[PDB]
Amino acid sequence: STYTQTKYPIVLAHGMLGFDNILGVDYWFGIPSALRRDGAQVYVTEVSQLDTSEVRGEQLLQQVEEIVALSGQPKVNLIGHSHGGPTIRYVAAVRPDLIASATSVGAPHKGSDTADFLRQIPPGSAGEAVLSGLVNSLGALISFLSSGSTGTQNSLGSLESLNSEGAARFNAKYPQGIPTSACGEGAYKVNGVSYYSWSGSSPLTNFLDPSDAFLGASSLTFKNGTANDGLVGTCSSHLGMVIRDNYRMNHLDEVNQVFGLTSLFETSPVSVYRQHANRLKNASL
Ligand SMILES: *[P@@](=O)(CCCCCCCC)OC[C@@H](COC(=O)NCCCCCCCC)OC(=O)NCCCCCCCC
Ligand SMILES: [Ca+2]
Repeated sequence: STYTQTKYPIVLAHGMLGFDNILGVDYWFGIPSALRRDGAQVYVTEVSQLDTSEVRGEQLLQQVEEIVALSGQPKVNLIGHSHGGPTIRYVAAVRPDLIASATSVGAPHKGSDTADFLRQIPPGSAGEAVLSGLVNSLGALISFLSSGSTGTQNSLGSLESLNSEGAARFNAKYPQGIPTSACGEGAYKVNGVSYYSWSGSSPLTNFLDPSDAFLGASSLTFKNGTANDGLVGTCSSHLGMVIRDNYRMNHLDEVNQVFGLTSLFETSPVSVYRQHANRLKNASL
């Protein structure tokens, strides 16, 4: 069909400790295939696993400029998951002429309580040195298995961009589509760029999924019934037009992980992306 055929190409931007494809396994499990099936031009980008939103954004910018100046398409439709959120926002804020839309999926725009929890580790301590060194090792491994290089790994920069303080510093510099209120919506269209967002509210969805143990445990860093996906709060995930911030999905189900094991009492995450590509096509993007 033509159901997902957008005028401008769909560009997928991964989150922290993310990748494009590792030996056949997609980060966006069954999403590029399902989008391409009904007409969408999909480009899966690879950005630095662990670094600041600005560095990651600058890398994505170069790739977006390469996609525009090669495919002969003026603008592109950006879709970012988790850290992919503030990363696509950098690109949309500095170069709005090249972006038709910026959609965030489970993105901690106003911070992650899990990242805020990690601030308990004293700066410059032994614990910081070993936590950063270890996460840097994991990012280095993900980069090698995906691209063939260690890359430059800066987990302290990821965590700073993902905590409430650093996210607020980033939001001050690039305010486009960010809600002025704590949990409302942001401006739908700023500088020719349409802003959208969605997320999930259920840390536990499928007991067969190994990641549900991690996401359920990490959800406990969110106190006072703050609705979250295990790592990101619903209110924090708001950007522009909120489709739904309450899907029965955890942080990984948002990208149809692990291996498509999601809630059966909810519609497929794949279908959400397909409906979104259609919404963008109907918005003449
Ligand atoms: P987002 O960018 C930012 C969310 C808020 C951040 C919390 C700061 C916490 C450090 O999220 C996208 C990421 C989620 O990654 C994680 O926090 N998970 C770390 C689990 C790791 C550690 C223990 C193993 C130790 C050796 O989504 C992903 O990184 N990617 C998924 C892997 C998918 C492949 C699945 C198949 C696995 C066989
Ligand atoms: Ca899952």
